[PDB]
Amino acid sequence: DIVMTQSPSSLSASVGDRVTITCQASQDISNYLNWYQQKSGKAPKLLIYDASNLETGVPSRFSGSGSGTDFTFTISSLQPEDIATYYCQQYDSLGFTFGPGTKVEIRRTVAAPSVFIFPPSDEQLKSGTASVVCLLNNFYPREAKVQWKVDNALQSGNSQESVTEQDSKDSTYSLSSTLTLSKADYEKHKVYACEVTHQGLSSPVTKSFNRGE
Amino acid sequence: QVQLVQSGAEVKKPGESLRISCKGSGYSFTNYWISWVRQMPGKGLEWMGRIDPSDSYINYSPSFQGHATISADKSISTAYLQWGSLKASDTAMYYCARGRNYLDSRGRFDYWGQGTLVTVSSASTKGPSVFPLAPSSGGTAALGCLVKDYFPEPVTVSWNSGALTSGVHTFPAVLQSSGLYSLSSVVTVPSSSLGTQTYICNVNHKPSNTKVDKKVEPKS
Amino acid sequence: NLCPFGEVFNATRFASVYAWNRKRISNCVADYSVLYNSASFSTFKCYGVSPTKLNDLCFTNVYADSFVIRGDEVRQIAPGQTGKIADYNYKLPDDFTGCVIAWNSNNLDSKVGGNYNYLYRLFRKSNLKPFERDISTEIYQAGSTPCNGVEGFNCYFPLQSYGFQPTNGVGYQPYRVVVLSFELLHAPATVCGP
Repeated sequence: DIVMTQSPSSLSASVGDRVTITCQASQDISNYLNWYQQKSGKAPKLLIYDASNLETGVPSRFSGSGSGTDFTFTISSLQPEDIATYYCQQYDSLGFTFGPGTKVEIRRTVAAPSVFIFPPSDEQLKSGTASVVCLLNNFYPREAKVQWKVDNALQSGNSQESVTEQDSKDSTYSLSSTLTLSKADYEKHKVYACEVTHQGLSSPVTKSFNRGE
Repeated sequence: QVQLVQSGAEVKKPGESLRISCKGSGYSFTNYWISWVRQMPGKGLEWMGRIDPSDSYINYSPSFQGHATISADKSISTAYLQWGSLKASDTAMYYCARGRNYLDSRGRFDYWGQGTLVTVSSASTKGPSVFPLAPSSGGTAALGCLVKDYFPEPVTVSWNSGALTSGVHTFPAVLQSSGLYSLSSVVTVPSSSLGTQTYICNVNHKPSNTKVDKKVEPKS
Repeated sequence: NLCPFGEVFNATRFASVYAWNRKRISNCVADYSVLYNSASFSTFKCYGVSPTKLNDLCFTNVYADSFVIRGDEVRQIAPGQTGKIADYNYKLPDDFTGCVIAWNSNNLDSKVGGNYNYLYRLFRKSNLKPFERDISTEIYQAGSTPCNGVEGFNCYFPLQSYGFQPTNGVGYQPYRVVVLSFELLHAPATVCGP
């Protein structure tokens, strides 16, 4: 019945910043605590074992310290590839208990998205449905607004967005927005446009096409 | 090299049974505890239990009462996690991990399997249809592949058989209102290459045995 | 009255496995959490009971056996095992009910010159019965030649020393072992949890 806590639940820092996160145990667990890194789409990776021992092959900017009920994990100089969730993990002679995780994100200079628009393919149109896709490429920060305007009519409730995880090299994001319309609805209009606002855009950016090349 | 290799993604209906596996190589399988770790959709890591493959001694986490059972087959260096009757809440990612040598009291997971995604659902498996996202026809051009209307997760997308990686963005799937997943993969290329170069997305949806190689072309 | 587990587990000296020590635990209350809450043990296995459910039970005829063996022999201290230790030194029954606890004791039981004080039985005419203890030292006839109770060629003193040096591999280092025997019966029980 050991409760592990971590703080903060998430943080943002710039490349080269020193990052320190904490872990607390509900009872004294001596130095029986480990630290793991889990990148998006990967298994966790052991970084520190027994509170302070650096795993072999793990970069030396990582370190851990503490004992008893309070522990710390430190990245001395945050690198782009360090975006991940970090977990502490208590252990005893029977088993393990993971902490809840601390998500680490990277702060970088504002970068405006490059926008692309794609009409539906003829192959999909033949099947009775139309997907119009808007791509916002390699931007920072993550907050971006995409508005579908069809013949200058703002759309609502007929689009879904997806955002990549932060890029492990340049710390940007990308975003796709998909407007789904029946084939008949698609043919009711001519001008399909995606209007993009972002902190790096002083004025909105619009990408559009005319139904039929 | 120490390696843990897990079985592939699985989709099952509620009430069916399921066993997933984890095969160890490159070390003495019977001398290290194997653990199973669950990751709920969006949640953290939860330790489920661990087994000593030499005698199949098991320590279970206090949470997991008796739903999932851990076992091991010494003869083939394999550990297992299994359910007699799956429930919706078993939908998760499952990792196996090598823990401590039986001589060692210091627990830590030094090697991990690649993870097995389990989906418990009554909905039918459906392979995706793949549609091109064709370039304009700046300097840089974007093209891609729309991977639409599939179930369950996951799908993998590569470009030119994995040779093309620079500039590739494969977005997380979105669940549509139909209950079906859709996904896009894009790549940025030089506009000057659109005329003459070949760009193919390789889509693989193993649950439906659907593999598609789609050549993406500028629209005439 | 708290059960004296500290004097079993923290005894300064441990017996040689061939002369394994046994202590009866009676008329006392036992907090096993102090055992399983630590991470000092490299082995902590219970048979017929779950370790986290020990405090909820009452036991009849509790026994604590302790001794030193080599690290890579600890798996023999289990039901259904064979090997030099299980066959000739300390044998658990197939139906064992209790817990086996072990931990590396290199810091206390190793010595720069080599610690040779810990012994095990190397030779025997037959396997031990469960919980049997054999401290005899008759000359063992290992070959065709008779011994007539005399040490000589193929006629061996049956006990041999472990060689515990601090730089041995972990599997060759000394481990202290405590075996707790329980009986769970429909009968009065003088050992219970908190």
